[PDB]
Amino acid sequence: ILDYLFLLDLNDDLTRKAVFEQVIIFIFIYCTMNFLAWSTVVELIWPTHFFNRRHSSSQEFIRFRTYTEVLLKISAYNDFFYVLNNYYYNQKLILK
Amino acid sequence: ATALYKSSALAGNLFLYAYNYNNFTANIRLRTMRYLFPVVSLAIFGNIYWDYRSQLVKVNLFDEYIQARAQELV
Amino acid sequence: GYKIRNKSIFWTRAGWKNNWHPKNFNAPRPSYGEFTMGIRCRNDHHSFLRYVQTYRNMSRHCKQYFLGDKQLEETFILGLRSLFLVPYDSQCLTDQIKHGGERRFVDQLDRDFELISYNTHPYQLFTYTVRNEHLAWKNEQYEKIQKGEKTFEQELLDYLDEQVLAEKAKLRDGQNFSIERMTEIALHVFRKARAGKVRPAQDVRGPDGNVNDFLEQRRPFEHPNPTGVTH
Amino acid sequence: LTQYVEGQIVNRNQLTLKKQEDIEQYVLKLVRGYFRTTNKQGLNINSVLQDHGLDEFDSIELAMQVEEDLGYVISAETIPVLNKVKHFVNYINHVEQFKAENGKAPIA
Amino acid sequence: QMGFSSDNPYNKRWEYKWKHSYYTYPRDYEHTEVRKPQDSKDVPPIYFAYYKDFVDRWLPGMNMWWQRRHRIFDKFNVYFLPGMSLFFYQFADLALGFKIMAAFPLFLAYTRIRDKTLDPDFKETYLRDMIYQNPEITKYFNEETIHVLDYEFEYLPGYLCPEKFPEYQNKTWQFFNTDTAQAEGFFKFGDVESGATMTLKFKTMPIPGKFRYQVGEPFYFYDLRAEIKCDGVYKEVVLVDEKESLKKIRPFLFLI
Ligand SMILES: CCCCCCCCCCCCCCCCCC(=O)OC[C@H](COP(=O)([O-])OCC(O)COP(=O)([O-])OC[C@@H](COC(=O)CCCCCCCCCCCCCCCCC)OC(=O)CCCCCCCCCCCCCCCCC)OC(=O)CCCCCCCCCCCCCCCCC
Ligand SMILES: CCCCCCCCCCCCCCCCCC(=O)OC[C@H](COP(=O)([O-])OCC[N+](C)(C)C)OC(=O)CCCCCCCCCCCCCCCCC
Ligand SMILES: CCCCCCCCCCCCCCCCCC(=O)OC[C@H](COP(=O)([O-])OCC[N+](C)(C)C)OC(=O)CCCCCCCCCCCCCCCCC
Ligand SMILES: Nc1ncnc2c1ncn2[C@@H]1O[C@H](COP(=O)(O)OP(=O)(O)OP(=O)(O)O)[C@@H](O)[C@H]1O
Ligand SMILES: [Mg+2]
Repeated sequence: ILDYLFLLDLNDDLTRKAVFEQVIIFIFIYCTMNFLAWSTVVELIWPTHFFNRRHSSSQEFIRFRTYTEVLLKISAYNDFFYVLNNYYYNQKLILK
Repeated sequence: ATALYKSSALAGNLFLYAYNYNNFTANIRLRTMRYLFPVVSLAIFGNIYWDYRSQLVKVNLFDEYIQARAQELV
Repeated sequence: GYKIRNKSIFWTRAGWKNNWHPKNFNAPRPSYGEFTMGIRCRNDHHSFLRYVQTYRNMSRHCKQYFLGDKQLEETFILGLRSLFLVPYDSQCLTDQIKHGGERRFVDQLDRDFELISYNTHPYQLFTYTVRNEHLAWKNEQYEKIQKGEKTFEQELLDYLDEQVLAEKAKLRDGQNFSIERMTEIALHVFRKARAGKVRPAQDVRGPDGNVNDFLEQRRPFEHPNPTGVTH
Repeated sequence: LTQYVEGQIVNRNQLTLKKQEDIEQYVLKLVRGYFRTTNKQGLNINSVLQDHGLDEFDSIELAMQVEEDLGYVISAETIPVLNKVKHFVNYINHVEQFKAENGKAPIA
Repeated sequence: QMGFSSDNPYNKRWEYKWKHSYYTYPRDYEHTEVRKPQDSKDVPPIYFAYYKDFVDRWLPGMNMWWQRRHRIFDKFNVYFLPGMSLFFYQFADLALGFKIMAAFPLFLAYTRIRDKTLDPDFKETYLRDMIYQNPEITKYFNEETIHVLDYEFEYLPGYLCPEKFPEYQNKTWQFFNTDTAQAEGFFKFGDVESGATMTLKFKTMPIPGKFRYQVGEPFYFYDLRAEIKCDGVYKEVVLVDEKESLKKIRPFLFLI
C-alpha cells in the first residue's frame, strides 16, 4: 500500500524522469558484450588443457597420475584389461 | 497486447529456470540467480499488473464521466 | 615423430622453465623495523594446519556418498593424495613461488572443498558414474555365475591358456616363451573379439566372418537419417 | 550413530579402553587395518610409521579412524605429531586423563 | 576464552585467525564422522548463503562484543563521545563540518570497541622460543611431539589490588579505561614421546619499550610457571617470576 510501489509505474514515467526507458537499453547491450567476452575467455581454456595433458610429458621427468587417471585405471577397466592381467599372472606366476 | 506479451516473456523466464532447474538449484555458482530471480520476477509482474490496473481505473473514470456529464447537458 | 626445434622455447626473463617467480617490475623488497610504521599484509603461518584440516575434510565429506564401499574409499584416497602431493613432486620450485606457494595451494584446495561440501565437484559426479558402470558390469558377471554360465572373460582366459599350449608344444628348438609372444597371441584374439561385439559370430566362420555384412546396406525404414538429407 | 557398510546401514559401536594393554592392541589392529601399511607383522610399539609406507597424509586417515571408533574430536594441531605407534598410545592416555580430571574433552 | 566461536567443532583457537578462500560457506559444518547421504540436506534452502554469513560471521562477532562488553564501559565511551556527537548533531543542518564532528566520535568509539573486544593474542612464537630454550622442559617436551589439550587466555576484569599495581589508581586513566588490560591463562601441553603433561600458567601485562609514547609489548609475560608431570615425576619450573620482574618494569596504562 505504501508509496514505494509507485516505482513500478511506466505509463506515467514521463512525468518524473523518463530515464528508465533508455538506461536499460545500455544494460542489455552491456550484458551482451560481457557475454561474448567472458564466454570466450572461460571456454577457450580447453585447447591448452587438451594439448598439455597429451604432449607435455617427457622421458627425463616423472608423470604422476591424477585423480581421474586413478579412478579410470581401477574402476573403469574393460574386460580385455581384466583378461590380460590374469593371463600374465596364470602363465608366469602360477604355471610358469 | 502489451500486457499479454510481457506476461508471456515473464513465463518464458520461468521455463528457462525450469528447463535449467538442476543447475540453478544445485550449482552454487548460480546461487544469486536462485535467490534473486523471484524478486525480479515480482518486480516485473508488478509493472505488468500495475499498468493494466491503472489503465483499467482510468477507463472506468472516463466512462462514468461522459455518462454523467451527458445527462446534465440533456 | 616430431620434436620441438626451438632451443629457446623454455626460456623466460626469470630463467629456464621458471614458472614459480616470473620477472615483474614491482619485485619483493625487504622491510626494516626501525623505519616501518605500519603494514598491511595477509600472509601468516597458518597454512600448514590448514593443509592438514583441508585433507581431513575433503576425505570425510567425500566418504558420505561412498556407501561404505571399502575398495572405493581406498581408491579415492590414492586419488586424493595425488592432488595434495602436487607441490612436493612437481618440477616447479613451490618453495620459491612469488608470494608464498603454501598459502596459494591451500587457498586453491579450499575452493575445491567448498564444492565438495555441496557434492557438486566434478570428481565426485565422475566417481559415481564411473563406479555405477563398474558395478553394473560386475553384477552381470555375478548373475551369469550364479546360473552356472560362463563369463566372456573366463572364456578368453581358457581360450588363451590352450593356445599357449599349442604354440609351446611346437617351440622345442627354443624354450623361452617370452612375454612378447604371450602378448601378440592375446592381442590377435582381442582384435577378433573386439570386432565380434559389433558383428557377433553366427556360424563356424567366427566373429565378424561374413563378407555379406560389408555389402551395400541401407538405413531401416523405421530409423532413417534424422540429421540430414539422404539424396 | 549408523553408517553404510558395503551398501548396508550398520550401527556404529564406540569403544572405551581405559587400560594400557587395550590401547597398544587397538593401535596395532588399527595400523594393521590400513591398506597402505607394509610389514604388518613387523609392526610393534616402537615402529616408525615412515618405515611401513605411511606419510603425513596417512596419519590423518588413521586419526580420522580414531574419531570414528572412540568418538574423539582431534584437532589439526595434534595430528601432524602422530608418527609412531607410541605416539597414539600416549595421546590416547592423555585424552583419558584429561576427561578424568577436567571433566571435559580437550580443546579441539 | 575464545570470543569468536561458531557451531564448528574443530580448531576453536584458530577460527578467527584462519582466512578461508571460500566464495561462500560450506553446506554443512565440518563432519566429526562419516555420515550418510540422507543425514545431510541436498540443495540447501533458498537464501542459505546469507543465513550462513549471519550465523557464522555476524553472530559470533556480536557474541564477542557481548562477551567482553565490560571493557568498553568507560566514562569516555559512555558519556564523552556520545555527548560530543549530540552537541554537533543539533547543528548538522547548518554546515557539513557539524556532521563530521558529530560522526567522528562514533567512529572513534567503534575503533576502541573493535580493538578492545578482540581475543587477546600474545606473540606465541616468542613463548615457544622461550620454553624450548629451557633444559628442564626440552627434557620432556619437543615441538615435533608436543600437542595442545586446552587453551585459555582472557583479560582480567576491573582494577587490580591497589598495592601490587598502584599505577591503575589514576583518575585520568580510569576515565578512559574500566579494565586493566592484563590477561591470565594457561596451556595444557602433552608430549607423545615421553608421555609427560604440564600446565603452563602465565600472566601478561603491557609494558613500554625503548620509546616514550608507544607500547613495546602489549602482552609481556611477567609471570611464567610450568607444573610438569611425568610417569612418576612431578616438577615445577619457574621461567619468569613476578617478584623479580615487577621490580624492573611496570605496566603501560593504555589511553584511547
Ligand atoms: C518458421 C515459422 C515460424 C514459426 C514460429 C514458431 C517457431 C517455433 C517455436 C518453437 C519454440 C516454442 C516451443 C513450442 C512447443 C513446440 C513443441 C516442442 O517443444 O518441440 C518438440 C519437443 C521435443 O523437441 P525435439 O526437437 O523433438 O527434440 C529435443 C531433444 O530431444 C532435446 O530435448 P529438450 O527437452 O532438451 O529440448 C527442448 C525443446 C522443447 O522444449 C520444450 O519442452 C517445449 C516447451 C516450451 C514451453 C515454452 C514456454 C511456455 C510456458 C508455459 C505456458 C503455458 C501457458 C498456459 C498455462 C495453462 C495452465 C495454467 O526446445 C525448447 O526448449 C524450445 C524453447 C523455445 C525457447 C523459449 C524461450 C522463452 C524465453 C523467450 C521469451 C520470448 C517471448 C515468447 C515466449 C512465449 C511463451 C509462451 O517436444 C517436447 O519437448 C515434449 C514435451 C513433453 C512434456 C512437456 C511438459 C510441459 C512443459 C512445460 C514447461 C513449463 C515451464 C514452467 C511453467 C511456465 C508457465 C508459467
Ligand atoms: C536505532 C537503530 C540502531 C542502529 C542500526 C545499526 C545497524 C547495524 C547493522 C547494519 C550494518 C552492517 C554493516 C556491516 C559491515 C561490515 C560487515 C560485518 O558485519 O562484519 C562483521 C564482523 C565479522 O568478522 P570479520 O569480518 O571482522 O572477520 C571474520 C574473520 N573470519 C573470516 C576468519 C571469520 O564482525 C564485526 O565486525 C563485529 C560485530 C559488529 C556487529 C555489527 C552491528 C550489529 C548490531 C546488532 C544490534 C542490532 C539491533 C537491531 C536488530 C533488531 C531486531 C531486528
Ligand atoms: C541518519 C544518518 C546518520 C547515521 C549515524 C551515523 C552513520 C555513520 C555512517 C554509516 C555508514 C553506513 C554505510 C556504509 C557501511 C560502512 C562501510 C565500511 O567500510 O565499514 C566497514 C567497517 C570495518 O571496520 P574495521 O575497523 O573492523 O576494518 C576496516 C579496516 N580498514 C579500514 C583498514 C580496512 O565496519 C563498520 O561498519 C564500522 C562502521 C561503524 C559506524 C557506526 C557508528 C556508530 C558506532 C557504534 C555506536 C557507538 C555508540 C557509543 C557506544 C558507547 C560504549 C557502549
Ligand atoms: N614481519 C611481518 N612482515 C609483514 N607482515 C607481518 C609481519 N608480521 C606480522 N605481519 C602481519 O600482522 C599479523 C599479526 O601478526 P601476529 O604476530 O600478531 O600473528 P600471530 O598469529 O598472533 O603470531 P603468534 O602465533 O606468534 O602469536 C599477521 O597476521 C601479518 O599479516
Ligand atoms: Mg598471537
